[PDB]
Amino acid sequence: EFEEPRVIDLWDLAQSANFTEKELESFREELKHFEAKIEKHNHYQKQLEISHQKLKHVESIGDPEHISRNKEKYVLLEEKTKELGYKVKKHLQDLSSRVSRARHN
Amino acid sequence: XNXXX
Amino acid sequence: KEFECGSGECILRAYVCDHDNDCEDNSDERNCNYDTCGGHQFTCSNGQCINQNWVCDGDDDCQDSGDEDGCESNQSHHRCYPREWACPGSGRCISIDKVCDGVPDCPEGDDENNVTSGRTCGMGVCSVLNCEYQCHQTPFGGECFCPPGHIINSNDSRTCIDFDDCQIWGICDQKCENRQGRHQCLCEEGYILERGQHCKSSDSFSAASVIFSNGRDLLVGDLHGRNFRILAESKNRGMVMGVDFHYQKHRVFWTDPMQEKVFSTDINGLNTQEILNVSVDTPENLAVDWINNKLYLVETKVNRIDVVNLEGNQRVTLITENLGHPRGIALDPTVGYLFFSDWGSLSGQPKVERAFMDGSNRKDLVTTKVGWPAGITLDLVSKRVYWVDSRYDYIETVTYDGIQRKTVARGGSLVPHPFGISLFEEHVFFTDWTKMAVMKASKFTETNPQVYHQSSLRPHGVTVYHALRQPNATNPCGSNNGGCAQVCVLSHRTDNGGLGYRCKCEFGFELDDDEHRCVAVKNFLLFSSKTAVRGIPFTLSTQEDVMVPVTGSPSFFVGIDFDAQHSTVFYSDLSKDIIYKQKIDGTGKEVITANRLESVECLTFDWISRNLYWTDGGLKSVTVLRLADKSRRQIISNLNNPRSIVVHPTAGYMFLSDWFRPAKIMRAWSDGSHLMPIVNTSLGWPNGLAIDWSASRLYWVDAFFDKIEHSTLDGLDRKRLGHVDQMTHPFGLTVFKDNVFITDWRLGAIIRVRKSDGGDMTVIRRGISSVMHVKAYDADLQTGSNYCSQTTHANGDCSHFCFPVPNFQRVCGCPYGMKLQRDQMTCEGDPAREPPTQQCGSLSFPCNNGKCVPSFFRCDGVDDCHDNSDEHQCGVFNNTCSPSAFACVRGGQCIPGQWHCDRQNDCLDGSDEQNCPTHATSSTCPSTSFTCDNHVCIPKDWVCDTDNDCSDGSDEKNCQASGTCQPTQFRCPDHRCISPLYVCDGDKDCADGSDEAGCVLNCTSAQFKCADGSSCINSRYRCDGVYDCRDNSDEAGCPTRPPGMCHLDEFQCQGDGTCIPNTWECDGHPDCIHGSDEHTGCVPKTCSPTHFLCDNGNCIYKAWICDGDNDCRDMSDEKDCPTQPFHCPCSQKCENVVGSYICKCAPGYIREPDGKSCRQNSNIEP
Amino acid sequence: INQDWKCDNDNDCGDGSDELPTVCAFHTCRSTAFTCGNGRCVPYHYRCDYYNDCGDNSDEAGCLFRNCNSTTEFTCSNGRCIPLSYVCNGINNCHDNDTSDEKNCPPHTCPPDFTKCQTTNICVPRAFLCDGDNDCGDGSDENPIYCASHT
Ligand SMILES: *[C@@H]1O[C@H](CO)[C@@H](O[C@@H]2O[C@H](CO)[C@@H](O[C@@H]3O[C@H](CO[C@H]4O[C@H](CO)[C@@H](O)[C@H](O)[C@@H]4O)[C@@H](O)[C@H](O[C@H]4O[C@H](CO)[C@@H](O)[C@H](O)[C@@H]4O)[C@@H]3O)[C@H](O)[C@H]2NC(C)=O)[C@H](O)[C@H]1NC(C)=O
Ligand SMILES: *[C@@H]1O[C@H](CO)[C@@H](O[C@@H]2O[C@H](CO)[C@@H](O[C@@H]3O[C@H](CO)[C@@H](O)[C@H](O)[C@@H]3O)[C@H](O)[C@H]2NC(C)=O)[C@H](O)[C@H]1NC(C)=O
Ligand SMILES: *[C@@H]1O[C@H](CO)[C@@H](O)[C@H](O[C@@H]2O[C@H](CO)[C@@H](O)[C@H](O)[C@H]2NC(C)=O)[C@H]1NC(C)=O
Ligand SMILES: *[C@@H]1O[C@H](CO)[C@@H](O)[C@H](O[C@@H]2O[C@H](CO)[C@@H](O)[C@H](O)[C@H]2NC(C)=O)[C@H]1NC(C)=O
Ligand SMILES: *[C@@H]1O[C@H](CO)[C@@H](O)[C@H](O)[C@H]1NC(C)=O
Ligand SMILES: *[C@@H]1O[C@H](CO)[C@@H](O)[C@H](O)[C@H]1NC(C)=O
Ligand SMILES: *[C@@H]1O[C@H](CO)[C@@H](O)[C@H](O)[C@H]1NC(C)=O
Ligand SMILES: *[C@@H]1O[C@H](CO)[C@@H](O)[C@H](O)[C@H]1NC(C)=O
Ligand SMILES: *[C@H]1O[C@H](CO)[C@H](O)[C@H](O)[C@H]1NC(C)=O
Ligand SMILES: *[C@H]1O[C@H](CO)[C@H](O)[C@H](O)[C@H]1NC(C)=O
Ligand SMILES: *[C@H]1O[C@H](CO)[C@H](O)[C@H](O)[C@H]1NC(C)=O
Ligand SMILES: *[C@H]1O[C@H](CO)[C@H](O)[C@H](O)[C@H]1NC(C)=O
Ligand SMILES: *[C@H]1O[C@H](CO)[C@H](O)[C@H](O)[C@H]1NC(C)=O
Ligand SMILES: *[C@H]1O[C@H](CO)[C@H](O)[C@H](O)[C@H]1NC(C)=O
Ligand SMILES: *[C@H]1O[C@H](CO)[C@H](O)[C@H](O)[C@H]1NC(C)=O
Ligand SMILES: [Ca+2]
Ligand SMILES: [Ca+2]
Ligand SMILES: [Ca+2]
Ligand SMILES: [Ca+2]
Ligand SMILES: [Ca+2]
Ligand SMILES: [Ca+2]
Ligand SMILES: [Ca+2]
Ligand SMILES: [Ca+2]
Ligand SMILES: [Ca+2]
Ligand SMILES: [Ca+2]
Ligand SMILES: [Ca+2]
Ligand SMILES: [Ca+2]
Ligand SMILES: [Ca+2]
Ligand SMILES: [Ca+2]
Ligand SMILES: [Ca+2]
Ligand SMILES: [Ca+2]
Repeated sequence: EFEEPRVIDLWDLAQSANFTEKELESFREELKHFEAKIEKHNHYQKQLEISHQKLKHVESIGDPEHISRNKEKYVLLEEKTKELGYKVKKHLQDLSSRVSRARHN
Repeated sequence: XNXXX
Repeated sequence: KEFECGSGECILRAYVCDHDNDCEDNSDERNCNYDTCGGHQFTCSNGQCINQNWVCDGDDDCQDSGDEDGCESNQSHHRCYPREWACPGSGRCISIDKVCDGVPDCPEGDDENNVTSGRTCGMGVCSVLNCEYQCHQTPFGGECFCPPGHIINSNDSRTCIDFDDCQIWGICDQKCENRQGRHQCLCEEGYILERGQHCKSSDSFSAASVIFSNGRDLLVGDLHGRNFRILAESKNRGMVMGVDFHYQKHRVFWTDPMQEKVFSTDINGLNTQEILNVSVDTPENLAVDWINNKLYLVETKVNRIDVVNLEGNQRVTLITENLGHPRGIALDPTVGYLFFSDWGSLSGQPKVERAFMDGSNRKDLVTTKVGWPAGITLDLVSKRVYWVDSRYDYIETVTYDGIQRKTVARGGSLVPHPFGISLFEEHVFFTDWTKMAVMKASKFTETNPQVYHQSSLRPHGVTVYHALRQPNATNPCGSNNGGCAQVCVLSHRTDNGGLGYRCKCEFGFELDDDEHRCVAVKNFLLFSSKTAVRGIPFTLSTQEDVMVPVTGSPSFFVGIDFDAQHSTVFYSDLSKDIIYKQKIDGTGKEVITANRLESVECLTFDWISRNLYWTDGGLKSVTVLRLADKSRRQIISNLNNPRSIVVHPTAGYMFLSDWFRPAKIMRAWSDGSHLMPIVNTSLGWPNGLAIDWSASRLYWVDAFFDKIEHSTLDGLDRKRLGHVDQMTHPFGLTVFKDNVFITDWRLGAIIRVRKSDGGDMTVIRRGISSVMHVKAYDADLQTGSNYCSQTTHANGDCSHFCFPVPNFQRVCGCPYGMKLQRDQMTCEGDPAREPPTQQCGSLSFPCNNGKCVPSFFRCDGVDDCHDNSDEHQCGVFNNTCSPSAFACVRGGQCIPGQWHCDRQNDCLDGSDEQNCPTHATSSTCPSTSFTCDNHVCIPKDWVCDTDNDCSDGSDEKNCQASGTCQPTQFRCPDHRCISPLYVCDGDKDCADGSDEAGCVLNCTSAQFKCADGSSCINSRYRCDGVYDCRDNSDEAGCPTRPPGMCHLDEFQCQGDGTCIPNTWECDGHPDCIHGSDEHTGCVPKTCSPTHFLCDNGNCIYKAWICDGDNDCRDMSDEKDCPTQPFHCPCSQKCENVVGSYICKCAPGYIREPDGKSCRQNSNIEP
Repeated sequence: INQDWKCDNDNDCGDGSDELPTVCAFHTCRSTAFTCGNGRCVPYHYRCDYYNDCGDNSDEAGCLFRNCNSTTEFTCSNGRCIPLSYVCNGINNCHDNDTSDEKNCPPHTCPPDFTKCQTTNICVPRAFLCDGDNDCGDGSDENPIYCASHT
């Protein structure tokens, strides 16, 4: 039960690792949360350029209120995608490193 | 050397 | 549609209540509830559970920094508490009642007048700063201050802001609450508030007492130190190292590393009894599990953390992986955690770490500035853990999650070498090896720890004996043993789905699929070592020993084999020259034989006929012994260097390897006849043999050519495995399933490769001191039968010996001194050819077990026979004592001379210490050295180093912080003074690493510098095949042979291109596959007329011919003349021979078997 | 003859020359062969095989044979377990030395060309009579009741 290209190889690399059946069983339930972070990040990754074009379209209109309102939503939206960016990366590094060490010996 | 000693 | 957000949005279903602000009005997570965090997770104040490893990894994980809340101590982020001020000269804060009170309180005088820097304790600033509440004097001027519960605002320094009084370290013992209603202290059940801020034990509990080890004996004393009772004195020169106690059963448990045993006694005395006496060679520490009545203990010979019952049974090994030097241990059964300290790990770093009480989830609790953690105690009510350091000389505290790190005592002048630690109420009780005393110190901040029972030895253990020290709880394993078949071990309360326990299995069994029923284990990897013989699982998922390790103080184990029928393990101890057998769980150990052994290289066990074989490198022979009756026969003799022996019962052959200069692998019948070479070419140093039972092939390792080969049992179809990466000196090997488990001497590790071509080498265990043999324990392969094990009649009708023979036959044999009769099945005594022999020579005492030692070893106070036969009944009936011993005045006992006047009372009547004159001679200590008050000379550089080099504490006396280091010493900043030899030694001795700061390496020409410049290695390790350097720079750029050729120093085989040393060309023996190294152009060799010429080309004296010794080393001088009576006195380059011609390929080409064609050896297509 | 065949209680030569006593009164057996009380050799796998190969029955002496129940045994003296309806079926199969497999059932008889050797129930095919081999189990294969001169 996986779709992300990053997660798929991790599960494949997990089945060749040192993981005990209980460790392997708990490993899957962590990848499920890891994908949810990615799909949340991916969803906002679209929303950044959608609102970026929305911000650009409004700036061409020239209304100071709509420009200010969209910008206020925009910068907070950038924080949302930026903050989720590291959380995905941090979780990716730990998961990749753990299977790297489990396959190291 | 190969001696076990 | 979807989840309509608080302001009308189609928020996805899984976004709500994911610990994230998703709704635009911050309302997407209010109406639900979350999960709680399991024992392996950290709750980050928002309900978000994160991995325990993410706590203080240096990275904020909860946009609150809740998991990095100051896990480094003594930092720059002071922001000091109310009524405090910072003197600019250092990272220190001092309360206002001290600041400018007239006395220097920052040690540098930075809180009093310093005219040299133009600073005075002024007050004029208040006149214009206009303080909101109050003012005080500082070296800056009048400083504004505000009452407790509030701190000076940092924008202006004139206003003051509401502050949490509960956040100051030590505001109240245990816990405090009521922020709005001013700070107030709460004391839990059994505790009452006295004087305020001081929790005190309830009167309903018995008087608190401190039990501790003064260095040799267990002592007991009350908190105030008014009385001191000796609870248990040590016997047989013992030593009480680590103590602990159970309150409900009122028992005290302590470990005696010297006697090598664990003891338990009642608190009032009496009922003293041993708890463990096997495989506890060094029980460093101890901790009881009062809730489940278990006894966790730390063992350091074979590094592990075991679990036993309070009476010693049901041993289970919990944590073994990566343990290098476990020293401290503590646990909290209420929540389920287990804490232990490791002052050196195999990876290199020392660590204080947390785990469940079954070792499920290990987490490095403290890693930075950890040095040598030596003892762990924990505040069971505030949820904190206290540990000490002997190297950086501090006592420090972190939460159960390791978040809030705080220091309570530090500095070499305060805690030079703490070992143990315990706490009660508000005082931490720790023992120190340098001040040689138990010490009392406040649990929050101690400026000068008070003394408590100063001792004359190293105090090794301390713990507080009180009821409140062991809280009151319900064990999950109390419900019919938790359903576990054998052992029920606790865990974290949230583990196992909330049960709070897991079932464990004893040594001889394994846990089934239902993790409830224990079944007998069938296979595990058995390997020996210089230190111990250990059995480990074949899979690397769990690295916990499956059998209890076999160990001894004097020990060198080399040969091993197993008997799966009775679950016993045979082994040989090269230091005692005794062959033992021991059960898997360690219960029953006896000796197989101990007579006439010199160096038993390898054992092997014929599981069907029950005959134990072993090679003897000293006697140069192999011996077979039967177990049912101790018949013994030396079947093969006159070898040169026999190392490895493997016996094949069903097939009938025994296989053997000799690594002398004409090395060969020989095979013979189990009888010992038909001894013929099986592999005697292209071979040198065949250190080990193994049989692939699934395919009937014989594997062996070569330590000279650094290769693994295999062949059929006839020596034909010989194939060579692929190149193994770092195998440079293999010793032993075994074959189990698809993999071969090779042991390496130089690596000191067990490596695993595939039996097909080698392939994916995986290291099983690194760091073995001297690994020696490996063996695959397997109950499946120890089955089957032949004519030696028919059910209808006894052992093949042979009386003493029956041996399997190829083509499924059998032959009989007879012991030494006994001859097979005409029936070929029954034996009779033959005193004519094999007359009786005594246990051993004259200048030796025959011991009971079969050993015998040089006579003068009789009655010298040392057990040399290893069964106390030579020390039995000394000093009576002219059964006298050796000069090397000390005789007791009334007789009946003799002790080693080192025990005479040694300050220990060894002899029963005390004669060994009575009338002992002093040694206060007229002697000088060298002026380059320092004189200990014990009158032992130490280098003058070892003074005030916080180490007790004098063993009396003289060198560290008067070493207060007010002082210098000697001109030949380096100063650690407010830590200690060290010898310059520790400056750029490689490791940080300083608390802040000032000894290793920014200096560069001076590697000599006898050494090689790695490319990364990290470290140097000896020139011998340059270009050897092992990556000594971290970046593998030592092996980069190393010389190689030309493709298909050999170095100028070597010689190339014509048949198959094998490279052999140049000396092996023209040395009489065909070291090549087709005799290429003994061609017709070989100049022969002769010897002197007074010398005989052996078949292999050696020269031996005229009188030495047939003298009875293997002078020729190939038996030529003995086999030749037996007349000794009874008396009482071409495609390539060609070479010409007499009529034929010899076709020689050029180097890099190999000859085809037809004898004319040559083939290029390089795989490069032309 | 092969040297393995010398004095092994089997007339390999067909005339007793290989079983000649005055050579195995001195000849010793091969370490890999069982030895009888009389000194004659025998392959080891004949030990405890329900056959009297040694002659003195020493190759069957002291063997802890298996117990079995009446559905597959009548307690043939050698210890064999032989199935029901195979006892007293008309042919010896447990090879008892007194042929006790069949003789335990007295009152039976069979048509001709299957000779009732003696009074016992067995009825061996007539082709075995006067073939040169005594294989009825009883005496009536070559003893003077036939094959004397009427052949
Ligand atoms: C963990 O759980 C256990 C079980 O609940 C607790 O054990 C009890 O602890 C209390 C607190 O001390 C004990 O109460 C004391 O009992 C004493 C006598 O009991 C002993 O002797 C009787 C037989 O006579 C036994 O049955 C019993 O097991 C004990 O061995 C009294 O002498 C004490 O009172 C005395 O002092 C008070 C002042 O403090 C005076 O006012 C009285 O007059 C009197 O002189 C006291 O009542 C109780 O006995 C314990 N029971 C057991 C079975 O051990 C642990 O305390 C608990 N741990 C914690 C911290 O909760
Ligand atoms: C190293 O091993 C080889 C092979 O075992 C030894 O060479 C000789 O090999 C032959 C088998 O090929 C052995 O048996 C001989 O066979 C021939 C037929 O080919 C037969 O006619 C002979 O009567 C004999 O049975 C021979 O025994 C073996 N030699 C020995 C001494 O074992 C070679 O000798 C070995 N190296 C050394 C140093 O002996
Ligand atoms: C270990 O300790 C237990 C007690 O818990 C003890 O029973 C074991 O065996 C005893 O050892 C004594 C010393 O070797 C021995 O004298 C005594 O007979 C023996 N008792 C029995 C009946 O087993 C102890 N083992 C060892 C080897 O110390
Ligand atoms: C030495 O060792 C033996 C035990 O093997 C010990 O019994 C001997 O003591 C006694 O010596 C006596 C001679 O003075 C002798 O008569 C006696 O039998 C013997 N033992 C007994 C039963 O007391 C020790 N000394 C000697 C000399 O052997
Ligand atoms: C003043 O100090 C407070 C903290 O007490 C801080 O939050 C604030 O940003 C500062 N600035 C002003 C002018 O409020
Ligand atoms: C040793 O290495 C040091 C590094 O500082 C260097 O300065 C010096 O020249 C080298 N030679 C010696 C032996 O001092
Ligand atoms: C008897 O026959 C029965 C089967 O009907 C069998 O169970 C049993 O083992 C046999 N033997 C004995 C000794 O009873
Ligand atoms: C076994 O049968 C033989 C005939 O082959 C017979 O001579 C012998 O007497 C029998 N054994 C006994 C004990 O009767
Ligand atoms: C919180 O959830 C964990 C999940 O393993 C456990 O169920 C735990 O018991 C829960 N919290 C409490 C206090 O019961
Ligand atoms: C005597 O030595 C012979 C070998 O020479 C045997 O090893 C025999 O077992 C020895 N006898 C005793 C009593 O140990
Ligand atoms: C006793 O005998 C032993 C063995 O011969 C030693 O010689 C020892 O020195 C003797 N000591 C005395 C006191 O006679
Ligand atoms: C003890 O003996 C030594 C022997 O050299 C000295 O005589 C020393 O003075 C003695 N000690 C005392 C206290 O007299
Ligand atoms: C090793 O040395 C040879 C020359 O003897 C070649 O330089 C060869 O390329 C070297 N080895 C490798 C793997 O490059
Ligand atoms: C071999 O060397 C010995 C050395 O003593 C003799 O010189 C002998 O004569 C030599 N043999 C030949 C054939 O020269
Ligand atoms: C006995 O005969 C066997 C088989 O022929 C062997 O020849 C053996 O050498 C003979 N002698 C002995 C003592 O067994
Ligand atoms: Ca959310
Ligand atoms: Ca973190
Ligand atoms: Ca002051
Ligand atoms: Ca120190
Ligand atoms: Ca080598
Ligand atoms: Ca001795
Ligand atoms: Ca003494
Ligand atoms: Ca010192
Ligand atoms: Ca250093
Ligand atoms: Ca190297
Ligand atoms: Ca040679
Ligand atoms: Ca000789
Ligand atoms: Ca015959
Ligand atoms: Ca038979
Ligand atoms: Ca029948
Ligand atoms: Ca017939």
